[PDB]
Amino acid sequence: MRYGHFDDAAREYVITTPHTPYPWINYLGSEQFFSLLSHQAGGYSFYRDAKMRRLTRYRYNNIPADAGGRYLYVNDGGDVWTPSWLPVKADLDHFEARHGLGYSRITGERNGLKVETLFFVPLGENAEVQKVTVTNTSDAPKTATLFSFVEFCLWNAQDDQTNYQRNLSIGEVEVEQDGPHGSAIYHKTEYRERRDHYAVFGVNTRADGFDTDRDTFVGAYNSLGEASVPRAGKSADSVASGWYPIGSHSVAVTLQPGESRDLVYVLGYLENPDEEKWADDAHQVVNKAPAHALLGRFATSEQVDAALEALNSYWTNLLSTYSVSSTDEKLDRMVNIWNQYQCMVTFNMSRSASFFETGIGRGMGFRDSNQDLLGFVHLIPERARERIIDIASTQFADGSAYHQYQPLTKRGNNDIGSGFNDDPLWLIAGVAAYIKESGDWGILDEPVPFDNEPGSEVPLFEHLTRSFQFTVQNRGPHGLPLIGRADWNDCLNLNCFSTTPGESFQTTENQAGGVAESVFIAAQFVLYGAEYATLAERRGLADVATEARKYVDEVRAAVLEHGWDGQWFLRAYDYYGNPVGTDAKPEGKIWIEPQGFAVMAGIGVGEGPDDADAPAVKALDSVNEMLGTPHGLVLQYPAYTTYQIELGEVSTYPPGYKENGGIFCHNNPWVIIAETVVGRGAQAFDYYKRITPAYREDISDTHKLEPYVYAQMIAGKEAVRAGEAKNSWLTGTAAWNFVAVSQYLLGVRPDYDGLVVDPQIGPDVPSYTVTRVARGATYEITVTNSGAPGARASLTVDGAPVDGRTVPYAPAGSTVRVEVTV
Amino acid sequence: MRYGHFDDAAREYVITTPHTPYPWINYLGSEQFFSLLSHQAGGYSFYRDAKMRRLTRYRYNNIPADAGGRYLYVNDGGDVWTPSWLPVKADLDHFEARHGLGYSRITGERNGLKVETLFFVPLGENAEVQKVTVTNTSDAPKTATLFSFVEFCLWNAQDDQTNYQRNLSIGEVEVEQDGPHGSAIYHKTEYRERRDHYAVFGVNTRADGFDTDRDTFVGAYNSLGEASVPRAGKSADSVASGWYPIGSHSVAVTLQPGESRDLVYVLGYLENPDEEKWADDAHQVVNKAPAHALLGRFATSEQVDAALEALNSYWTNLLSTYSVSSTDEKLDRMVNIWNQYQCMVTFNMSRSASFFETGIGRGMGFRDSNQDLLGFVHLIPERARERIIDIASTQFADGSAYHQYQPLTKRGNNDIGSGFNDDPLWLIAGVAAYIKESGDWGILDEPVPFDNEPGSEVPLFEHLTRSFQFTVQNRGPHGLPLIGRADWNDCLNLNCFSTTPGESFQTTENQAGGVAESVFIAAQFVLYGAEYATLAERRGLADVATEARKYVDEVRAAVLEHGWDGQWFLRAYDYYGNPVGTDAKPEGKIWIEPQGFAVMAGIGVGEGPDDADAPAVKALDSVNEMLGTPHGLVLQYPAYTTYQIELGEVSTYPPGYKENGGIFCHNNPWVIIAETVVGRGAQAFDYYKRITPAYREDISDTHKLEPYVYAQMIAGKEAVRAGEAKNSWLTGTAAWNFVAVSQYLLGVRPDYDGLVVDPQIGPDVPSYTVTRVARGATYEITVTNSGAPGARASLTVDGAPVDGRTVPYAPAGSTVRVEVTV
Ligand SMILES: OC[C@H]1O[C@@H](O)[C@H](O)[C@@H](O)[C@@H]1O
Ligand SMILES: OC[C@H]1O[C@@H](O)[C@H](O)[C@@H](O)[C@@H]1O
Repeated sequence: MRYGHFDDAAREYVITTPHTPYPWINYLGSEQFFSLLSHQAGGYSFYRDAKMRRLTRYRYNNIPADAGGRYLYVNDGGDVWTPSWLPVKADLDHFEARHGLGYSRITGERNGLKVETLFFVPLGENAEVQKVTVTNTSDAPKTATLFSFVEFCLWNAQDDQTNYQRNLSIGEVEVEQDGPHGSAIYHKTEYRERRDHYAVFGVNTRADGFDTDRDTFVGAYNSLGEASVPRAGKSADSVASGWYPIGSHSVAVTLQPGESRDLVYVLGYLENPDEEKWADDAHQVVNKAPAHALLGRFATSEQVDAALEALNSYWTNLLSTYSVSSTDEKLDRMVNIWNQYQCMVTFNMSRSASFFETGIGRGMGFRDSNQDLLGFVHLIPERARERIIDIASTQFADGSAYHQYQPLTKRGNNDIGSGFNDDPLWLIAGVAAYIKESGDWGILDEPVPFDNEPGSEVPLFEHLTRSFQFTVQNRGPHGLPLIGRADWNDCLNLNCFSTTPGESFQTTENQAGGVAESVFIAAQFVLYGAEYATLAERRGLADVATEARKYVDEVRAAVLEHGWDGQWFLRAYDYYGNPVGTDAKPEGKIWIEPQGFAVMAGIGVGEGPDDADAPAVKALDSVNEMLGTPHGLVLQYPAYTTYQIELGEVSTYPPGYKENGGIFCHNNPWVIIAETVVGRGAQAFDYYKRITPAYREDISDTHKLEPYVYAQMIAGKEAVRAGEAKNSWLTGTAAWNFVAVSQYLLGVRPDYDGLVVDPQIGPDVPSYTVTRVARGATYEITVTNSGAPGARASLTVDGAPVDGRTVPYAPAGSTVRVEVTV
Repeated sequence: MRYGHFDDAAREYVITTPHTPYPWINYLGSEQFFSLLSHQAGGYSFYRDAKMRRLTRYRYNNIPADAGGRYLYVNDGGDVWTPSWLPVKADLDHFEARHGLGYSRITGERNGLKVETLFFVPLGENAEVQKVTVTNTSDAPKTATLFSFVEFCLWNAQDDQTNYQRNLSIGEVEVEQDGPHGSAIYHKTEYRERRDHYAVFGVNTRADGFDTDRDTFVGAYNSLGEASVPRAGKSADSVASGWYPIGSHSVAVTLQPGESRDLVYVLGYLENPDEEKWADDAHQVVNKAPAHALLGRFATSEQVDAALEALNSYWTNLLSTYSVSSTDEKLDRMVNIWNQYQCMVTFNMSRSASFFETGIGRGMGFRDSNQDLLGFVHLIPERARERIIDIASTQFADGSAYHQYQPLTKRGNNDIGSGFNDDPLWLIAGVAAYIKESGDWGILDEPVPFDNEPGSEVPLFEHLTRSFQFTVQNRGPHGLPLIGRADWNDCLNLNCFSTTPGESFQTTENQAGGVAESVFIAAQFVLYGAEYATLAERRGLADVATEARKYVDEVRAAVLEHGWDGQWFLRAYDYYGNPVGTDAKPEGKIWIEPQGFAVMAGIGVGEGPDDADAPAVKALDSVNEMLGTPHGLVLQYPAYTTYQIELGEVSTYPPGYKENGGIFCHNNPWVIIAETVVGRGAQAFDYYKRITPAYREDISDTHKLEPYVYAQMIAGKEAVRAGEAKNSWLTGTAAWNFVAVSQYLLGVRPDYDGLVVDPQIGPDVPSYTVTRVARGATYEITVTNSGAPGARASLTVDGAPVDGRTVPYAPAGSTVRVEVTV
């Protein structure tokens, strides 16, 4: 069952019904202002920080879901309906929602009146613009009144939802019916005090009426679907004083058959210099200069169209760096559009706000943002550069770091815990990926502070040495890295032993002592420790590099000597020194993380894919057999059926969900990459298809969430809801799958001095061409792939055969034609 | 004007329409299990802690408000309606909601079927019981199917509302259609791990069907008012797996004309010893022993009725300590029932959970629980004693204390601030009130630790000396106590100077240095410092006592010399030594707190009510003129119209609301008491009536909130919403108003060595009789009041005239009859 389809030419997903399995959203904005917009106009907007500067209010777990957003009530001769269907739910003759890149169009038609709304955040603007087109599709004149509606949030989302004892008395607004370009409403709660910002909601026409008080607009005992004002046919011109401020304007229109009318609405975030906050000496009236300027830039449809066109050009440019043309339109669709679009979203949102993440406790994750860089560096390297600096600035002198930082202030916090020992290494991963992509070796010289300490700056490279040394100086009795709070797996807390209900394992105090070690961090250290060594060598630090490689060899040696269970890699050693993830236990016999990451590091790789005796092959074979399901690879097997106190949060989840038997998509690409490493491209591509959006669209009724983006987890084989996803959009799954498909499956990956072309995708993709812009040059890579296992590519460049699979970077401005034969 | 009426004989408030200005609630329970229940069945229940053990989910700021609670969908031939009106909102032939003491009855009738529901929490039980009576009021036999409904909360309310990324995968339940006494549903989320508790929702009959998944019961795209299952007329027998667990049973009923049937539903909280949690070896089935037992205790209507009568006898007994019979039934109503009922609620709830306080951040405030004791000690002295010990156990060795403590752990925390210099003295206030009431001097010897520290125990009296000494050693340049973070007024933050938005003035770090002083703490010290001295004198500490009264003398002198502005007392001195609350400033000229408290402490009192030269009189006259309004006395005048950086949070509220010009009811009783001290009983009684429920019932459309309980704040004179209240139920206004009316207006107040009878209520109550049980004896106080200004009483006890107004305590079991002439 499907509820829409992909429109590749328009780079949009077309949702053809309001009746989807779950609200399907799009993200508007790619700079500092963002909007979560569902196919039913639901959601909210915020500036830089979803917790601290949320413009509008949204209710998670509402009944029904997603009943609240940007609505346009249409009163046609007494009949009231909304084109987004919800909240009124009046029968519509036609409905369609198109989610595009940075914009969405939602159209609803009922009884001869069609209303189309274009939603988007213009480039360079901290605002959400709506271009509404009302068309009389009947054969007779029509007169209707349109009521816009948005519910404001009191900036601090957390305060908004919990501190009514105070905030029900602070709501303040200003009303400007006769502004320079039309009518506008100003939400200025706390502007009288510490806030130098306010929100504006206006329309490019002089409104017939307005409303700023929710209770008056909606009416007592009524839901948004039964709003009194629209039903009455006229605004109540309410002026709020506390309680719930809203933005609403009414506009009556008369249209002859076939005639249409445009209306442009703007929801904007404005700021004023402290000395320019007030229009009056008494400091009672807000200075509207920036608001009047904003409304002026979108006073006409022509201005809107120009901005939309600029946005389209912006995306065409971003997507011009990596593209592919093959015989698989689902693959191409993901690689050329959707996976890259999603990587921009994760780069901006981290794991903070979606229709699952509430935009409160989570900011920008240290681990999360570093990994997102992996799939974002080719898009806008200059912004990836700044992000690296912001991230490394929240790192501590000893190498450890804040697990996340507040988006608004860029300062780290422990709101979701601290002491995650896998964090430090991810910084090296990010910098390495960035340097391979840009060749910007100078970034290593950038002065970077520790915990934003003015005057504590040291070269970025020094930060990497702190990260590297942290792991070296924190290994257990087996020579494996100590796990600490937890490694990549947030629920593997071996230093917890909590018996206190309700207290988060993520933040709860941990027990000192013990010998808990992580096999995953060991693999992570081997993989990224090598990159550090390489970076140190290029920097002229020969001894440091030599030393670094010694440690790397020691750790990998430990994995093979103390991290092997027999047919797969061990997961870790608990607080007691006992093995975790061994066949010796009845549950949690094999964990996926080390299997994929150890092989990615090259640990246990043998003669070839046919070497059934190489550890890597045995491990991946165990992964296939024990963790495989038609929906992807489950985290571990069997899932824990009883609380295992020495393991922490993991066993608290019912079997088959999240970290306990759920398909945690984020780690699937590691197995995909591992498979290409051992030379089994066919299997790697297989795993890729099981979890990729375009391939799962045909089972939308099972996946349930957005069919155009990856989700964090799909219920596993042990779950009653097997195959059903949760936590869509914000997940490292996007960055990692893009790395997997673009760099390992399609095989085009940037290295320090050359571009590697190493296809390993199997026989399902026999021929394809990748256009890759790297270091200012364009590489047209034509591939003829037999897909034979173990078969590696041979190259020919500009007519002449070359040695190996690394094409040294050609000078900027050139076009290199690489002919690849696998 | 009115939406119901008081029913004194039944001790209930009868709401005669579902269309009230705002949801009006009642609190069920008085021990460890509590329920918030609106007149539309909205609300939720929790065990001991509203944040960590919430059984059911409730949405604050929902659209519409209060859409969610204990519903019973009646399907009669396809027509579906709910007796609580919401959420279906079907036209009812009859509707009524009676809120009583620890129970409520909601009745709705539609098309021949009347459904009455009795809600209550039985004594000694951790459960909410519903006794439903369905009656066929037609002349023909009828049939219908009733669907019960309750939405579970995942215990941790904070996590429930924000951590969906995790909790949408942990919801777990168990269904038992064929139990020992009927059908039962079990909500056992996280019982699998650290929780030793689960909830049960059962009915005393074998249900036809059930539902545990919200989405299935309600249906996609539907609100609770459009629930699919009830409309279909058949349960879907859903078994939840994550998402949203609910409790619902379908019961088919058949009734002959005039016939009725009872159904008993139970929502219970159960715990099992760790070693008896499971019924199976595999640990997958919860041990239902305690649940079965509970359900058995409420399997019949007879058991419910017996429990209700025990509850009634319980309240009759509690209300037998202080009673009054006068010519004013509104006064009697408040004194005899409602004010005392509310004091029991505030004692249990503090300021944690109401339809305004969200039951998340606020626990049990030090200052709040000490003041609540003032109006609760006569009800259950043993519990008051226990509360004092728990409270003082969260005090630090230097006198200061945790501003509040978590109800479940009784451990302090800084979640809402710390370092409020008025907190310490409230401990003395609470103990003094308890000693005077009980005569239990032994409590002073009770060993109490500091911050719950093992081995730190010292006698409770020492705790009081630490409080007393903290103020003496923390005075500023004028000899007035330093204010610190703030005094009683949480918004007077003189050491804040915050320019950073979002940051709560309550938690933000204050600046060191400065000489900020509080005139309020000065008056508080003079008042309770004297009480401390008396306690010391009784313990034989002439040394300690003598010095103590000297300090009181010094501070008293300081107030008159440095805290007098000319026509009223100064409020404070800011960080730079600048006066606050002076006529020299344009705004915030006079603040109410010091006026009432200074006079209560006897500061500035002269020759009588007409001594125009007395500071106390000048101050009170100023209060009347500048702060008086028909709805009570505003905190200060005029309100601040611009942000005063050096004053903290106070000026951030728009004029007329909360601490900035609002009527903060809590401090009105201080002026009421002050007026009785000065001898102006008529004016004191006037103020009492302006803010008291029974007197404001006639303007319910203006007060908006519950007409039977005090609220924290009523919009003041400068607010466009003047007269409208917010934050009902949970406020110290209840305890202080009871003190004022019972001890100073009516004049019956316990003293250390006797019961003082000092009426001072004015001419509006010419005669009344108070029945007071004190120290085991019953005092029948017959008062003949002239109400003459300044006129105070002369007493005759048991046919023998006496001198003064203090009747020494008669032996227990006695009945003394005191004739009072005023
Ligand atoms: O933290 C609790 C405090 O919050 C402040 O915002 C309010 O003005 C006070 O009335 C309240 O006591
Ligand atoms: O702090 C966020 C973490 O919360 C845990 O409960 C979840 O299992 C993790 O997947 C998540 O990363």
